[PDB]
Amino acid sequence: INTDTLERVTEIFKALGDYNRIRIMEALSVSEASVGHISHQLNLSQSNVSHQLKLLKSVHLVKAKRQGQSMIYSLDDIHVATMLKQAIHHANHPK
Amino acid sequence: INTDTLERVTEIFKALGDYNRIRIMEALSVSEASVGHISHQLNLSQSNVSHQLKLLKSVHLVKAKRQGQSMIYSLDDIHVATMLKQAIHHANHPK
Ligand SMILES: [Cl-]
Ligand SMILES: [Cl-]
Ligand SMILES: [Cl-]
Ligand SMILES: [Cl-]
Ligand SMILES: [Zn+2]
Ligand SMILES: [Zn+2]
Repeated sequence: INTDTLERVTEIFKALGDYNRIRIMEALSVSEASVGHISHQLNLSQSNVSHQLKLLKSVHLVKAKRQGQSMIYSLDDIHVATMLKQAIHHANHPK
Repeated sequence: INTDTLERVTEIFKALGDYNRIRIMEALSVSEASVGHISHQLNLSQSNVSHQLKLLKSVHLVKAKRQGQSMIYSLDDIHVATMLKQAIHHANHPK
């Protein structure tokens, strides 16, 4: 399949090969949330979390939507949710 | 969720952040196959393909099964298949 495609896939997985980015993604899989709420959940700086989310948004793994007086991040779409959830499933069984 | 877990997840995604490993995985998503058959499909050395498959087997993304006089590699299980297919889906639509 296409080279522009299999390159976008590698930048997606590349982006996911980082422990705190995975922690951010897995939190978002529970609930969309603001940068402040995420940094509180994970005990990371708002500066650090914001930087990571823009990296993730760069490869279309997260998106950001104004809601009221907050900027709310979410997993981009159902593909991202399913991909992450299957990965965690696989990491948690034997063989 | 657990640190042994979210570390196994990062090594999975880490392992997938490589163009030829993705090409190998995507070929296997079409059909299980021997090292020779893969290296022919992809025009890569058998030495290179074998090295990559042992890396992938290390993080339980592929498995290897004797069948007749051949050693056949496959995607480990349905979780891996779904994860890869969702990633490629996501890479191929807009927004
Ligand atoms: Cl939500
Ligand atoms: Cl922005
Ligand atoms: Cl098959
Ligand atoms: Cl072996
Ligand atoms: Zn599995
Ligand atoms: Zn998608």
